[PDB]
Amino acid sequence: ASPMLFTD
Amino acid sequence: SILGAEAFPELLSKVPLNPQMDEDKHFNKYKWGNEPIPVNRRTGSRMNSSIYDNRNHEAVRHPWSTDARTFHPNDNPEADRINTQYSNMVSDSFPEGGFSDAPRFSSNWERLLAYHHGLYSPEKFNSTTKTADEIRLAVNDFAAKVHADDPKNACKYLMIEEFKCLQSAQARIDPQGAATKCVKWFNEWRQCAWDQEKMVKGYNYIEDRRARKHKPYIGAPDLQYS
Amino acid sequence: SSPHMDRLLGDLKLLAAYDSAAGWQEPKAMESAFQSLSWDDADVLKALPQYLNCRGEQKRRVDFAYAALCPRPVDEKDPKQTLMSLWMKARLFSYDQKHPFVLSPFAA
Amino acid sequence: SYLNHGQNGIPPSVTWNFNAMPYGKENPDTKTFPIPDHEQPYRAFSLGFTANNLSGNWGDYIDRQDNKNALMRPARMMFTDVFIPTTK
Amino acid sequence: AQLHASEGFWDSESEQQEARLQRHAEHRNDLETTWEEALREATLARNFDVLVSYLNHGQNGIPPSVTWNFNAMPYGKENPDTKTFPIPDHEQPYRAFSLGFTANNLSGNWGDYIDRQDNKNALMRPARMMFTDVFIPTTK
Amino acid sequence: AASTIPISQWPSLLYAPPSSPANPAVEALPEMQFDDLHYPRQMLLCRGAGYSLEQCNRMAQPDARVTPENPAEKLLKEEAVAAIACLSQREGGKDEQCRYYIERMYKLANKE
Amino acid sequence: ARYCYRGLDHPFTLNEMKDFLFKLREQYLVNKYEGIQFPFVFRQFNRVSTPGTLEVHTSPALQQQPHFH
Amino acid sequence: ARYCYRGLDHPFTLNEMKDFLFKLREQYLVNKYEGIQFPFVFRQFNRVSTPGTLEVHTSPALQQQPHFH
Amino acid sequence: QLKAQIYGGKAAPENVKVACRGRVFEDADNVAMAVRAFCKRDPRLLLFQDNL
Amino acid sequence: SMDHGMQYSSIYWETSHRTYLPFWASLTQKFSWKIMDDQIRSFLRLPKPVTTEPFVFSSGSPYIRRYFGDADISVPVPLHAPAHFAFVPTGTVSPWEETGMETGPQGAAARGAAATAFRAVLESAWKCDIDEQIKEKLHS
Ligand SMILES: CCCCCCCCCCCCCCCCCC(=O)OC[C@H](COP(=O)([O-])OCC(O)COP(=O)([O-])OC[C@@H](COC(=O)CCCCCCCCCCCCCCCCC)OC(=O)CCCCCCCCCCCCCCCCC)OC(=O)CCCCCCCCCCCCCCCCC
Ligand SMILES: CCCCCCCCCCCCCCCCCC(=O)OC[C@H](COP(=O)([O-])OCC(O)COP(=O)([O-])OC[C@@H](COC(=O)CCCCCCCCCCCCCCCCC)OC(=O)CCCCCCCCCCCCCCCCC)OC(=O)CCCCCCCCCCCCCCCCC
Ligand SMILES: CCCCCCCCCCCCCCCCCC(=O)OC[C@H](COP(=O)([O-])OCC(O)COP(=O)([O-])OC[C@@H](COC(=O)CCCCCCCCCCCCCCCCC)OC(=O)CCCCCCCCCCCCCCCCC)OC(=O)CCCCCCCCCCCCCCCCC
Ligand SMILES: CCCCCCCCCCCCO[C@@H]1O[C@H](CO)[C@@H](O[C@H]2O[C@H](CO)[C@@H](O)[C@H](O)[C@H]2O)[C@H](O)[C@H]1O
Repeated sequence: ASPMLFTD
Repeated sequence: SILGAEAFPELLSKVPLNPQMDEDKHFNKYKWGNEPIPVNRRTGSRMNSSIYDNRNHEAVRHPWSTDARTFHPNDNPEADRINTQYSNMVSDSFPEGGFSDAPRFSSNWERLLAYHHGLYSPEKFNSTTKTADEIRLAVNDFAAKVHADDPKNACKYLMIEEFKCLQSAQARIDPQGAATKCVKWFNEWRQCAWDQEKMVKGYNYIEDRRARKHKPYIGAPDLQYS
Repeated sequence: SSPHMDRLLGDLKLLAAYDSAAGWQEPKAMESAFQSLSWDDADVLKALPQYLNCRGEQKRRVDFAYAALCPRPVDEKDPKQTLMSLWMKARLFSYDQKHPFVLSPFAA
Repeated sequence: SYLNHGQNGIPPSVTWNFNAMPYGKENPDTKTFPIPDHEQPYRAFSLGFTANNLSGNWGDYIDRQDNKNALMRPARMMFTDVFIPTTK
Repeated sequence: AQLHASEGFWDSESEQQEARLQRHAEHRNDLETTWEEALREATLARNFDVLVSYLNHGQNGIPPSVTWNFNAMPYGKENPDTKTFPIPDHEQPYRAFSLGFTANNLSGNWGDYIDRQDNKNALMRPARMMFTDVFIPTTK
Repeated sequence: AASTIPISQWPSLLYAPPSSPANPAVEALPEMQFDDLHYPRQMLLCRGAGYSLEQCNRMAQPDARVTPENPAEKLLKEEAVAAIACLSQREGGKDEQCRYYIERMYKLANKE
Repeated sequence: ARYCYRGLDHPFTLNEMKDFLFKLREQYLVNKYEGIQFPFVFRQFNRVSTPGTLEVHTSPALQQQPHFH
Repeated sequence: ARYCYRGLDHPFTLNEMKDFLFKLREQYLVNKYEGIQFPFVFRQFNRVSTPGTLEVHTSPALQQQPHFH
Repeated sequence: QLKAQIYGGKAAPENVKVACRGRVFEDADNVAMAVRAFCKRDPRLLLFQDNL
Repeated sequence: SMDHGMQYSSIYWETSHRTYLPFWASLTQKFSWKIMDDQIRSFLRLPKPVTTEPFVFSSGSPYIRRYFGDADISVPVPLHAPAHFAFVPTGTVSPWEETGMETGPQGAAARGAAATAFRAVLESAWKCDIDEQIKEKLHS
């Protein structure tokens, strides 16, 4: 996965 | 000899392809019914958007004659939007079948002149919206190409993200609207480029001594930053 | 008089209906779609075990065509999706082994 | 011979303007990653028996708004020590 | 007044022209779409009678040739687009008279009901509040 | 309950879609690929090498860089064949006639 | 007063006709749009209804029209 | 204060960049048009210059846009 | 060293990489200087899998 | 109709809002130490900034400073007339033309491999049906 799918 | 006997199982078995077909043909196999997509969201024309434009909420003017009834985005949507997939979300901001502002040129030189002056691209005018699958395929191909171009690059995923956002915002048909969404990732890529150049070529500066009131209060912690 | 064409188009319509009903949370509609999916085709039934053991150029052709029609990867856990995928692939395999596919734009 | 009676360059293919740049405190067209709290700036504080700056919001430099609410907007003159009306 | 609005009497000439263009564009699009359909069907059938039969797939009356609006009617005390013959003085109406030590109505002109104007002059317009017993400012 | 997804959240919606009765493999959504440049690139490379159009068309092959195959098709082979037999015999599994095979497959794949 | 008591068959000139139609239009608008006020009809009142969060922005600049030279 | 004394190479976000360009535009307009005021630039002053015979008219009604139904 | 400290001196997964504000770090990089460059005064690091 | 506009919004001061200005504020005036510092640096021969030198070493390509009446106000200007390059062939693209409608490789590729594959599948199924029809026709 990519780091920008992370939001929290 | 009848035409298309085995080709309409949707008709033989009362299977609706969508809630609109269900409502129309009265199959009644959708428990939640159907809220029709109104015509102003099913079709329409490109419009101006900014409040700092005088012709705001007015159709875009072209060299050719075009219907001036505009696509109206969903500004007051219902609370329950049972389908939260891209298929049902895209209809709130673009029409799936594209806008109704496309030309049929009486000649080839009119087409040429419009293109030459920047008022026509078939990419933009004779086209539908892209499906989520298409968007994902494009994004993954672009990501593969970028990874092949350079793995040891820090701005990689930022470039991929601006591409992704343009594709999701349908920049083929609304480029100005999509650039308005994606220039933030372009700016972040622009920053990462310099941060990488300055790490590769060692660039630093003489930092000044610590300020007398670096801490606002003596009992406060001075968290150290690189 | 055009059974292959008819059943192909019907299968595609039913796949689209299954996806729409899944998005709209409609088990009745999607089970109807699953049930109406041409499971009584002797040719496709015969070609299923052939597809399951084919290898190489034929398999790559059929995979290319299936990724054209349905590029989304189904959940490995959902047997209904798995089975409809298998059925569509077997249909394409039958069509290909009768008359092979020519997928390139360059051709003569 | 009439094909060459009139070619500097070409017209531009695309254009960029200032109104395409996004603006907004809550607009997510400006949010990439969250900015830390120790790097965000503070709003001014005024609190006394006579006056304060917490009963209203004036907005930003671009996105302004009326500090007073709807019921007392017609009576703005009463919340002022001096008033210089419009010209009309 | 609602009848006049149905006929587009309160509209402006820009709005009338825009409605006209809208009808033109809708009709043009209908026609070109019908032509594409007709040509496709007549090409697969290879028959000219099909093209002929698409000539009657869409005639109530016609669009209007000319239009009249309210903004084309002239107005003005001094506008000569309203003057045919001079109206006699014994048939012209009088302006109201007010004159006292405290107030008058001769230091200014308020204008007509349509063509209004500021009674005060340029130097005291910024200080209009000072020439009033009461003042109710704008909402903004 | 299902609230509207604004336009700014669509890039995350494409690769982390909401739950459905028929979900895709979210872990494999970045692996779905279909190259529109495959055959053009192949032709360009071969014509640059020096071959003729006929030689290029004879040497052309379809893309292997497509979406990967479901591993269930190789692991649950016999179960799937039996389910398809049941469906072909019992009219698509109407009134719960292939529930046996479908439940066996579901258990094998899920494991609680 | 001009027709029935002075004997004029044509009391209104073109100006007065325009004024009559202007007032008719204003009546129509006042009954059609609730709360309409000065810039569209000659009318001013103080107790107005506002949304609650009133945003204030600058007008856009006047549209550049093409001109010779 | 952010670049030269705190060490931030990228002090301005997109919002701050827009604000900077907005203020630049306002400066340009204020120096280009003499006496420009609120609706076009955030600015209010009392001692204004008026023609001398100031006419007051009603705005035209908002332009009827075409719509479905 | 950071990755080993996180994963307890045990076998980490494959193609694991560190990012800060969207910017991937090299593994032969000093964390302090990398943060100074990419994320000044926002040291929030993220560990992700870089397959791509 | 933009210059010399009228006061559109009201000007006011809310009750008890502070002003932060004393009664001698009009006699107060600003001051910067920068001019004095420059004089002192010049007189004492202290370290100068590199902005006094027109050449620019901060990049690989040649830059020269342009000064606006003072060494404190400068901008670097590049000297090279940069050569640009395009690894592109000419005449291989006609964007004004719609290419999805023309028959050919360029048209299929302006369309997609997915559409071409679908077309091939339809072709195969049609061939199956027509082979069956040929068989039954010629067995008779
Ligand atoms: C996330 C969490 C966050 C949480 C939030 C946390 C909050 C932050 C952290 C807090 C941490 C804790 C810190 C503690 C709290 C901090 C509070 C604070 O900072 O304060 C700021 C806060 C204000 O901050 P600000 O930002 O500046 O607010 C805007 C300005 O304040 C606006 O100003 P203004 O425009 O409204 O004007 C106000 C005006 C108000 O000034 C006046 O009121 C003057 C009125 C005088 C009229 C009568 C004068 C008669 C004398 C005449 C003199 C001779 C004549 C000469 C002519 C010229 C003079 C008139 O001016 C003044 O205030 C001047 C003040 C200096 C004079 C003070 C005089 C004190 C004398 C006391 C006498 C004691 C006698 C005891 C006898 C006991 C009985 C036996 O304080 C206030 O609220 C201001 C008002 C304070 C009240 C003062 C009232 C004094 C009146 C005395 C009357 C004497 C008469 C007695 C009669 C009875 C005997 C017969
Ligand atoms: C094409 C050619 C055309 C050419 C043009 C031709 C022109 C046309 C044709 C002309 C044909 C010729 C016709 C002749 C000219 C016509 C002129 C005309 O028609 O006039 C209209 C024209 C106005 O027409 P308009 O259209 O109505 O104008 C708008 C209004 O006027 C606006 O009104 P406002 O809003 O400005 O308010 C004004 C206010 C003004 O009212 C006031 O001034 C009141 C101020 C009183 C304050 C002090 C009161 C103390 C008493 C308190 C009472 C007990 C307390 C109870 C509490 C409530 C009462 C306060 O109200 C009044 O005016 C009320 C008037 C009725 C009361 C009059 C009182 C008279 C008493 C006289 C006493 C005599 C004593 C002699 C002792 C000699 C020395 C030993 O006249 C005026 O100019 C109005 C002002 C007149 C001046 C009156 C001033 C009276 C003040 C008396 C003060 C007594 C104190 C004495 C102290 C000294 C002893 C210690
Ligand atoms: C009920 C509560 C009780 C409990 C209390 C609880 C509170 C405890 C905490 C304490 C309170 C802290 C609250 C927080 C404070 C923050 C708020 C704040 O400070 O700012 C607010 C407030 C906000 O203002 P702002 O708009 O933000 O502007 C801020 C500026 O920086 C400042 O504004 P500015 O600079 O514009 O205003 C200064 C003003 C006033 O400036 C001064 O007065 C300076 C101080 C001088 C005082 C000493 C001179 C006294 C002379 C008396 C002789 C008169 C003749 C004798 C007649 C006798 C018969 C009556 O300037 C002028 O008006 C012009 C005067 C210029 C000449 C002055 C210098 C010459 C002096 C010699 C006179 C010679 C004249 C010759 C003429 C030329 C001929 C050739 O600040 C002020 O307004 C400052 C002035 C406030 C004055 C209040 C008036 C009442 C004073 C009495 C207080 C109570 C007295 C108690 C008994 C003791 C006296 C008997
Ligand atoms: C006619 C007679 C004239 C007499 C002239 C008298 C000259 C007096 C000059 C004293 C100036 C000292 O100036 C002040 O000194 C301290 C240390 O001492 C400096 O240093 C202080 O601040 C800087 C950073 O802000 C750091 O060095 C450190 O945090 C702190 O020590 C200050 O940066 C400087 O502002």
